[PDB]
Amino acid sequence: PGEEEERAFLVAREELASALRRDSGQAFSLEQLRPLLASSLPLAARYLQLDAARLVRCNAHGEPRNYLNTLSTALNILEKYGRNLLSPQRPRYWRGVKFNNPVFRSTVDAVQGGRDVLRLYGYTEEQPDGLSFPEGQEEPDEHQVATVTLEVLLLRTELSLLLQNTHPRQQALEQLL
Repeated sequence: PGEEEERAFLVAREELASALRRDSGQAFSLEQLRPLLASSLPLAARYLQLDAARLVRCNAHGEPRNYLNTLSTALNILEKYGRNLLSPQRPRYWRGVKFNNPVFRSTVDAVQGGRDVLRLYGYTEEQPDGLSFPEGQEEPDEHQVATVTLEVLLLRTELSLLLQNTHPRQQALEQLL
């Protein structure tokens, strides 16, 4: 894995995290994602906040066409939590997540590790039925939220590519499953 690929990787990570801070609702192209998506960098080197290998491995129950979809659905909702925390107007209720919610039950809690991703955003205080930002913390940490959101987006993107039979490393990745 070369010097140029490693440098491109980090430049992309910083550029896209900055873009998410600047305008958290914008869509990103595959071209923008390329330096993070078609690189020869190992998994442990590409995901620095999420343990992406564990998120997949722990949920690798039954048929990949199904569990990759289940993970994608959870990641979509987790990516909206991060984009909303970065938005010039955060939704009301942004400070807390309630587990007793029908969408939450069928999405984020349909995968092992879903709640821990919310913790990485800053929802670190345990509550009777959910998680919240601690009272002493006034605002989200934009750098932390943006890097987590980008990794959630990237992993959703890779899983979507595998489901579309179009991942740059589709064959090697399918053998692993």
